[PDB]
Amino acid sequence: DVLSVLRQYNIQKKEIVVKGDEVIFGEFSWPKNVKTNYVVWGTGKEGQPREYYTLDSILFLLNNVHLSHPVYVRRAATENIPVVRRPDRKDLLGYLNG
Repeated sequence: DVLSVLRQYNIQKKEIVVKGDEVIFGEFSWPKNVKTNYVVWGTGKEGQPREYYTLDSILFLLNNVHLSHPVYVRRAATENIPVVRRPDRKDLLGYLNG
């Protein structure tokens, strides 16, 4: 699963290459909008479909982790990238950083 690959690359600081709409991990590649297996907070409940974070959304959080979460939310809105919702933030960053 691509989120486990992203964890591995992030923890060992191995280069991740973004090229147009593609993300390259070593000699492997995924579309940037590939769905991870991480269900978005609030979805999959009250009869509404599960939705999953895209790889792009997670990379954008990682690249902007220095911001306070509210300012990051504004940056995601401005860049038209889905936000990682606050209830998912600590767990996702914990998983990605080990």
